[PDB]
Amino acid sequence: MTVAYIAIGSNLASPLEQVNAALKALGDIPESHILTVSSFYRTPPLGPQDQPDYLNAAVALETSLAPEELLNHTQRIELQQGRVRKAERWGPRTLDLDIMLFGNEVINTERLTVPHYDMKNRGFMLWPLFEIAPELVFPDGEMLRQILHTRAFDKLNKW
Ligand SMILES: Nc1ncnc2c1ncn2[C@@H]1O[C@H](COP(=O)(O)CP(=O)(O)OP(=O)(O)O)[C@@H](O)[C@H]1O
Ligand SMILES: Cc1cccc(C(=O)CSc2nc3c(=O)[nH]c(N)nc3[nH]2)c1
Ligand SMILES: [Ca+2]
Ligand SMILES: [Ca+2]
Ligand SMILES: [Ca+2]
Repeated sequence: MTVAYIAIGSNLASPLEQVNAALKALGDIPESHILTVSSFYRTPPLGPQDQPDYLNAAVALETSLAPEELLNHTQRIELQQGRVRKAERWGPRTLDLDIMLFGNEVINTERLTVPHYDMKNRGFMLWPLFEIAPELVFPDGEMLRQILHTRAFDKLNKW
């Protein structure tokens, strides 16, 4: 088994309902078990700002799935929760499930890049992650606690 860490975001169609439904669906992923769910946070949008605030959270998911098999399931859940692709980059969505980390693995395939390429620059990913895994060390040896101690991130407010 490996512990994967998944970032959850939603800013459309009742984010609380979307995130709760996503947590139920994550539990139903085969060869996998949810270990920990963070608090829910209400966060101002990064990137384009002409959209509603996000509900952000993080989940620790123990799994024996291959990394791309996990991706298959997370994409399926997003699509089943009505995620529609629009042309605007970083536009609003009913559900976003980003695989932040897959154990200590470094993955670079056509469909999957892990660690998430920008997570070390996003408070809305790092703070919920720290809540559920304060001892976390990245594949490159960097400590999550040290990033959050050193770098300026705004405090997150709970939903
Ligand atoms: N770690 C990861 N988690 C989820 N999807 C990933 C991923 N690495 C690559 N992908 C790929 O990313 C593709 C596009 O996903 P999108 O959700 O449209 C990007 P986004 O989440 O809006 O922006 P971001 O990646 O800057 O957070 C997916 O179809 C998937 O194949
Ligand atoms: C550091 C940086 C620069 C430019 C863009 C971004 C995004 O996160 C774009 S997509 C996105 N996803 C979320 C999200 O899940 N929550 C919040 N608050 N904002 C988000 N924005 C991050
Ligand atoms: Ca399961
Ligand atoms: Ca994302
Ligand atoms: Ca995504």
